[PDB]
Parts: sequence; structure tokens; C-alpha cells
Amino acid sequence: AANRVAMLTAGATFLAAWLPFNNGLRPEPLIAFAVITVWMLVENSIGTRRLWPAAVAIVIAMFSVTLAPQGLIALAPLLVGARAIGRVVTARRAGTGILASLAPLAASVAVVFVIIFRDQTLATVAESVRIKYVVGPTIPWYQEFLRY
Amino acid sequence: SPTVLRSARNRMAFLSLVLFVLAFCFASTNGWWYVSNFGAPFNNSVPKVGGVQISAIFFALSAIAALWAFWLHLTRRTESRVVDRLTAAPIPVAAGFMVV
Amino acid sequence: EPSRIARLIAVVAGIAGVLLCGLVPLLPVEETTATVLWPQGVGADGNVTELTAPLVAGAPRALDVTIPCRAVAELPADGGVVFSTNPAGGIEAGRNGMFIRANADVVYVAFRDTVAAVAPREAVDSGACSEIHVWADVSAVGADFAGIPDASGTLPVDKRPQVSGVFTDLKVPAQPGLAARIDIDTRFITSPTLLKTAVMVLGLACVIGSIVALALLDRGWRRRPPRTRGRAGLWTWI
Amino acid sequence: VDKPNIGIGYAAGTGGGYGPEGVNGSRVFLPFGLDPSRTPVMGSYGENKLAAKATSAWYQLPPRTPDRPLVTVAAAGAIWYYEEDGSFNYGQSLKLQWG
Amino acid sequence: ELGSMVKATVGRYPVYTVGSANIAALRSAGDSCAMADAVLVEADPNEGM
Amino acid sequence: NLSEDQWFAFTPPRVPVLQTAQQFLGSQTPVLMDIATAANFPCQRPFAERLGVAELPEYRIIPNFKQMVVSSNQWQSAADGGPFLFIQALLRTEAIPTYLRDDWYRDWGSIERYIRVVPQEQAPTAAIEEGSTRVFGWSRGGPIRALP
Amino acid sequence: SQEWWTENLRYYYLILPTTDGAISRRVAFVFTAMCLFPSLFMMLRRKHIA
Ligand SMILES: [Ca+2]
Repeated sequence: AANRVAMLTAGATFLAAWLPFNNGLRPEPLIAFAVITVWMLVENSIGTRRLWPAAVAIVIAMFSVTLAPQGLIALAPLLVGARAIGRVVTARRAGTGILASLAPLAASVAVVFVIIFRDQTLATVAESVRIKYVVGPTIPWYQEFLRY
Repeated sequence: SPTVLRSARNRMAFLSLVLFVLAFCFASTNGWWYVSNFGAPFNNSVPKVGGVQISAIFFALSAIAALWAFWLHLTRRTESRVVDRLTAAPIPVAAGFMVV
Repeated sequence: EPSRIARLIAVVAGIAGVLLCGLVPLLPVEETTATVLWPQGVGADGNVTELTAPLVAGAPRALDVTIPCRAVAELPADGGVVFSTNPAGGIEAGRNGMFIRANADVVYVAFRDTVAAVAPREAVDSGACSEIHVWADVSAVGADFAGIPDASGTLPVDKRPQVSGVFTDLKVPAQPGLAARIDIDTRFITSPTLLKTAVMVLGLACVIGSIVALALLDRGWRRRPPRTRGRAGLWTWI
Repeated sequence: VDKPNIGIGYAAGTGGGYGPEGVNGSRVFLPFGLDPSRTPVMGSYGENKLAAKATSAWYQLPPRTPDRPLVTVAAAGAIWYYEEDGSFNYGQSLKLQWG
Repeated sequence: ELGSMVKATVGRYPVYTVGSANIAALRSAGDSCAMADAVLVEADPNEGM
Repeated sequence: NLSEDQWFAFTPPRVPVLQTAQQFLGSQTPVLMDIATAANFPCQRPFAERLGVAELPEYRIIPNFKQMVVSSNQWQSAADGGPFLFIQALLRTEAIPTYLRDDWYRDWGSIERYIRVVPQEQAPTAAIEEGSTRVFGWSRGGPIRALP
Repeated sequence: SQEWWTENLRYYYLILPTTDGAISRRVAFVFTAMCLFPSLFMMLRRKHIA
């Protein structure tokens, strides 16, 4: 960070990567923010050993998953930093227990059920997804190179 | 090999990768070009074992292998023995399957 | 002590927060109905009036028709259309409509492309079919004529009409047997009831309570850093 | 995604068929809502072996005003025109001569 | 990729740009339509013959 | 030239009156703005759907030709659920000559007037007669007719 | 002509389910990439494999 030429290049790369993609009403201007704000919270939970940052990071990731199908990218900083969170959890099995430190981490994943089904039921979301699959243009997983 | 990759997590991840590559392979028709296409089993459609494709089966196996690798990742386990049987020479079998 | 009450809360508000949030997509709602009837219209002098109702979902969920015939099918010696559900002048009118034709010898109740019932016109005007029932709901698609030995039909469910109005070519003022009833598919226009809202706020307060209890439980294991970060510097402000 | 996306379209009726009798005959469909009772037509399709030529009859322009900065016609065919930067399109000859 | 927009806006002004619309919306506090002010339409195209 | 396809026609010259596209179609006329031309016209009102039924638009706003024929006629088709389902069966099209203010070389798009097939003298709009029920979160009575 | 910057076509023709890229016409490339890339990443880490 104190390198006068490693910060200018970071700013230039951020600009060159943000300008061509994220300017409209797409959900990517928010997914790209949720990814880094989940990364920083996971890193704040790993060091300075605390679990509530790693519990708000799951809420942010759940708010980011329900933005667009490409929104589950915000889970990668939570999956790559899961062994270290397990290591800061298993240091409390004697103190409080593995249940009192994973129940708050499991009740946070259960906020998608309020984010999604706040106006519509389950039989409505099922029919919506069925229509969007049987009608619109969806390409399979084995054709992923089609993106590149 | 189990003597060069000593951790079960890495070998399970490689087995998952092999299964995913097979799933990608089996996601197309079995057509040959002009007259070798006379009488081929699935010369016009993606192979199906009945309702469900064969690429879906290999993908559902690769997902389970990746979940096993992730569970060996979290708990920091490297001495597993079932992965020593499963991940012994997985490339010869994956190539012999396509050859057969 | 906050070392035990918080451990209790971080469980009794985490498990309850999972339960009261997982039972959200099942609780009741209140959806609105929408039913277009017919006649409804004195029109020019005393007749009935066509209607325009461009449903966005395409097909409705119920299409009761039951028009009469003995005093109604008085088209001028050669009929074009009785009770179409699309304007006959559209680009694809009969390809996705209903179109009870008259054809001057056979009164056939068409559908998407298929014919669903046929009757001899010379026998249908004279008072043999008091009903021309064209029921087209989601479970059955039939066009019974109620009085001809064999004038009835049934189609696959995927032959449902497209309702973009009710357009007839009749001049009857109003009949004690003339009707129509279209139930629009307003399944996405739900509104949460009181129970669903109460459970939502309860299961959303349980999550916050569990996370606050976790924060108070972390007070004993917080690694305190030695405060060795620093300041910003010039070349980062620039 | 495994084949090109080939399509074609017309605006509203530009590219249509026949219509009612115009002013000089010309039972042709006039687009844009041009009234055929006040709009003659001329055309060179059909006389493909004659090298057709024609000259109009000195239509009178209104006094200049910055609110109507155009003189527009309807083409319906293949016409030679210059693009924004030099480039051409084969077409045929059509021009407008002031006076 | 910044000059290819600032130049396209400074040049070609007014004529119409996606930046001139936003500048007009900023100046007019948000009661000036973006492209319905540039486009000129012609109703009744037989009264101009 | 004497080739089979090398021909043309013309029409008496006209100096238009050139009323702008904001006094022509104000902020109350229901217009159908395609996917591309909906951010450039932010003061017009798109036709509103309500209670299942829709109100019929009066004009349409179209992108350029190549964008139209590949993105507006294919996405909003009647065989996919687009707004053409009830527009192709109830409205006829007519073109309107439009121009940018000073870019006489620009294909900005086009505008189309809609003329009703059945005039509104007869065939007026319908009364909806709405109500309310108390369905649960799993009913899903019957599927939706989405297959063409 | 197929200028050099259009090389993604060789792999675009491979993922389409046609006779060109079939079940058997993918092995030659996938069993090379899948055996080359992890072996490269493992020869980078380890410098003595005995
Ligand atoms: Ca010629």
C-alpha cells in the first residue's frame, strides 16, 4: 500500500475493469461490491478472531445471491475462507460449544427465505422458474466456453 | 499417484476433475462422418440411459467427488484409505472407457 | 452472567430463526381474482357489445361460454363468426382463438387449430341445441352442444385459447341463456396476510438477536491487535 | 448459439403490395400514411429493357425558415447515394435539382 | 475509453449524445426529456407535400 | 442499368413540418418502448398492465433496423410471451417519418402509430370485477399456458 | 482466411453437439489439457519427484 507505483496501477486497473462493464442498472455494480465487502469481512473474522463478521458476511452474500444468477460469486470468498473459520470455531468447543457458534451462522443463511418469499409464495416462484426455463434462451453447463 | 500426491484431498479433487471431463465428453452425439455413421447407436442424439442423460450422471458423480474433497479440506484429513482405492490410476480407466 | 445467557440466546434465537424463516414460503397469502363477464353493454341501440380485454398471460384459467342458439344464431343466411375470442382480422386470429363458426351448413367450434364440435346448421337453428357450451378451463377443453346425438369434443389441455377480447357478430339484445365468463390468471398478484407478516418480522428479529448474541459471545476470544496500521499517505489520496 | 441469427423485417408497410386508385392510377400501397388521392407515383420496375429516364415539374418550395430544414421524398428501390464518409452504395441515379 | 466519450460529447454538441442528455437533465433539475427533444417526427405527412 | 433488380420509384417532394417527438407523444400517451429505446425516453409512459389485463398502446418506439430485427422482434415475440401476444391480434401498424435534429445520416430508430382492428366505438374495455381469496403457499392450481 | 485473432473458433466448433464435435472428437484435446495443466502446476511446486 505504501508503494507509490503499486497503488496507481491498482486504480488504473480498477478503472479499466469497471468502466466497460458496470454503468447501467445491471446488478453487477452491486455484486462486485458485495464480493469485496464479503472478502474484507471474512478476512476481519479470520484474524482478530471473531465470528460476527463471518455472520454478517453470510447475510451480505445472501443479499448478493438474490440479485442475479451470476450473484453466487459472492460465495467464493466464503468458501475459500471456510477452513480458517472452522479453525477459529473449533477453538471454542471447550468454551461455548460448536452449536452456540454455528446456530447464528446457520440462521443467517436462512434470510434468503425472507428476501425471496416476501411477496410471493413457493408455488409462484416454482412456476416463474419453470416458465423462464421452458421459454427463454438458456445454455447448458457444458457450453461454458461460449462465454469466453 | 498415491506416492506422489500424498494428500487425499488433492487426489479426490483430481478424481472429481476427471469425472467432470468425462461428463463434458459424453454431452454430445455419437455421429461419424459419411458412411461410418451407418448403424451407430446414438448417431443422431445425445446418449440417454432413459430420461436422464449420461453426462448428467457423470456430473452428479463429479459433484459428489468435489463435496468429498471439500469435506477432506475442512476437517484437514489426509490419511483416508477409501480414496487410496478410488484414486489409483484414474486416467487409464477414463481413457479405456472412451476407447471401449 | 452474559457468558451463559448469551450462549442460550445464540441458540434459542438461531434455531427459532431458521424455523420461522423456513416456514415463510408456505404461510397463507391473499390473491386477487378477476372475472370478465358478458353481455355488460347495451351498445348502439339495444344489442350486446363486443369487449376488449388483452390478457397478458395469454390463456385464462376458465372460459365458460354457454351461448344459446335457437333464437340467437340468426346470421344472414351465411354466418362468418359467432363469439370469437380474437378479432377475425388479426394476423393470427384463428391460430390461437376460439371461433365458433357458422359456415352456412355446419356450426363448428374451432380452437387453436382443431375442431371440437360439429352440427348441421339447418338443425341447430331450428331449436335442437339450447346450449353451445365451450368450457375451456385448465383441466378440460370441451365444446358440447347439448341436444345433437354426436356433437361434442375434448382436446388436450395444451389447446387452451388465447383471450384478447370477446368479439361476436350477433344482434340479439339480451338472452336468458346468453353468457360468458373469463377467469384471468392473476396468480402473481398475491399480498401477504397478517400471519405471514408477523412471522416474517419475528424470524427477521430472531436473526438479529442471534447475531448480537454471537457478538457478545465473541467478547472473550477477541484477539486485540497492537494497533500497527498507520495512516493513509499522500500517493493514495491522489 | 450453434447457428447464425438470420432475420429480416420491414417498418410498418414499407415493402407492401397493392391499394386503391391514386391520382395518376398507380394502384400501389403508399406507406407512412400518404393519402393516395393526393400523391402520384412513378416507377421503373417492369420496363427493364428501356433505360428509363424522367424529370419532374418544378415543385415550388416555401419561404425559408429554420423550422423545416429538409426536403424529403420516398424511394422504394435501389438508389445510388453517398454515405457519411465517401463510401458508396451501387443503386441507381436519383438527384434533386434546385432552381 | 474516457477520451472516446469526452470527445464524442464535446464534439457533436448539441446534435445529441448520451452525455448531453445527462447534462441537460442536470441543468434543468430533471424535467427535460433525453431523446424526445432531439428526435423530430412528422404527423400527417401529406400536409407537407 | 437494365438488370432485373436495378430499379426504383419516387414520390413528389415534401418539406415536412417537423414537430418534435415530445409535443407529439406527451407524458400521458401509452407507448410501447422496446428493450433498447426505454432509457433514452424517460418522460414517456409505457402502457400499464393491471389485474392481468393490459391497456393497449398508441405508439411504438423502435431501435435501429439491425438492432430491431435481432433483439426486439425475437425477444418480445408472441411465441415467447412478449407484449406482441395481444398487440398483433388487436392492432395494425403504421410508420411515422422521424429524424434526429441535426444528424441527417443517423438511423436512430423509428416510430409506429397503432390503429385498432376493432374501433373503440364498439368493443370498449371490460370491467374486471376483482375480489380476493386466501390461498396457501403450495396450491399451484394448474400450470400456465406457456408453450408455442 | 481465418486471421490469427479468430482462433477461438477451433474450440467453439468443439462444444457444439454436432458431427464435427462428437463424443469421440473431444477426447484428443480434453485428455491432453486435463493431463497437462495439473501436471504443470505440480511440476511448478515440486522440484524433486524422486
Ligand atoms: Ca431498370
